[PDB]
Amino acid sequence: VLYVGSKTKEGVVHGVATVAEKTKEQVTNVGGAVVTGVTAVAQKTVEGAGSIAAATGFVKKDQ
Amino acid sequence: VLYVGSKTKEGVVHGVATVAEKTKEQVTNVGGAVVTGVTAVAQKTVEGAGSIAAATGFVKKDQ
Amino acid sequence: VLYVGSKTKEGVVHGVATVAEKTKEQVTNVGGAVVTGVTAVAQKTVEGAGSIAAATGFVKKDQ
Amino acid sequence: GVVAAAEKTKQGVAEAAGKTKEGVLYVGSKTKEGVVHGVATVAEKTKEQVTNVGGAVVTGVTAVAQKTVEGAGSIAAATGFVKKDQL
Amino acid sequence: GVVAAAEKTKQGVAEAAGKTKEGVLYVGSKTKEGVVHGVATVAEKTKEQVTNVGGAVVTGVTAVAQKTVEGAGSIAAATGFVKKDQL
Amino acid sequence: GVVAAAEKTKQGVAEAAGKTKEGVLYVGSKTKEGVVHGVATVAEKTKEQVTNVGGAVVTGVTAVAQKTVEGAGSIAAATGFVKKDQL
Repeated sequence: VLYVGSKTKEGVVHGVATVAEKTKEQVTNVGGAVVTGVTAVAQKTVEGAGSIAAATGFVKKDQ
Repeated sequence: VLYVGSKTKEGVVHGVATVAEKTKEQVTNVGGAVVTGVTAVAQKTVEGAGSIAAATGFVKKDQ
Repeated sequence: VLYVGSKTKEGVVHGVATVAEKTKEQVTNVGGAVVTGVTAVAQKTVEGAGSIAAATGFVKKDQ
Repeated sequence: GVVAAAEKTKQGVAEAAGKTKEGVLYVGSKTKEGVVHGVATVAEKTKEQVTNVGGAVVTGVTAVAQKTVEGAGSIAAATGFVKKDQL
Repeated sequence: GVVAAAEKTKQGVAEAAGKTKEGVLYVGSKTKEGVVHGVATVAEKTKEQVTNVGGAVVTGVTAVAQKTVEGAGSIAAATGFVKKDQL
Repeated sequence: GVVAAAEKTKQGVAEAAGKTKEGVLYVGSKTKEGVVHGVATVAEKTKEQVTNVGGAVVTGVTAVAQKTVEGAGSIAAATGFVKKDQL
């Protein structure tokens, strides 16, 4: 009834670093899903029935 | 009735780092899902019946 | 009725680091699911009947 | 000088005035490499007397900071030095 | 100075300037390399009396911080040095 | 000077200026490599007298920080040195 929010976080992704000092990487993906980078994904819903926040690097072949 | 939310976190991801000095990596993915990068995902779902949050590096082949 | 929350945490992931000096790695995934990196997934759900938070590096082949 | 309050209120919230650091802060190298800190003399009711008839007198607040000197026989910090070589 | 109160109210909650570090802080090298630190002087009722007929007198607070010197027979810190070699 | 309270309330909450560190703090090398710390001096009611003829008198508080010297027969710290070699 008397709501006082102050710096309240709801669905927050923060401070997501990566450091790659002299990193060698080779990818030869053929027909699939490959993720090697940083994915920082935050979400918030109201009346969000059946909601997903990440679908990183996946292969969907539903029949 | 008298609610004071102060600095309250609810579905929060933070401070997710990676350091990769001298790293060598090879990925030869064929038809699948490969994940190496840092994934940081938060979600605050209201009225979210049946809510996924991550789907990182998987293979869905239902029927 | 008289509720004050100060710096609370409901569904929080924080401080997740990896350090990989001199690290060599190979992944030869063929039709599967290889997760090798950081994941950090937090969730707070209200009225979320049947809520999943991680789907990391698996294979779903339901029939 | 900071101040915060909440007066004649039904449901009050004061505040910090304090630092937060919520995010990346890459530093390549946060190096001090020969520094000094803090030395500050506060003099009060002093009665110094100096009588020099051909030398050297200093009444400072000494502090030296260097990184590199070069050269044969060089001298870097010489507080109270008297160099009188016969040749 | 920091203040944060709550007065003449009906409900209250206050903060206080507390630091928070909620995130990533990479540092490559947080090095101190010859750092004299923490000294601080207060002089009161000083009664210096100096009489010099060809020397050196210092009344600081000697605090040296270096990293590198170069040269044959070099000298780095020389508080109270007399240097009178005969050739 | 930090103060943070709460008075005349139905339910009182008060923070207290406390540090938090909730996250990654990578440091590659948090090294001191020859530093000075914690030394401090305050002078009071001193009665220094000097009668110098060609010497050296320092009335500091010595504190040397240093990393590297080289050269043939070098000298690094020389508090109270009388270098008068004959040749």
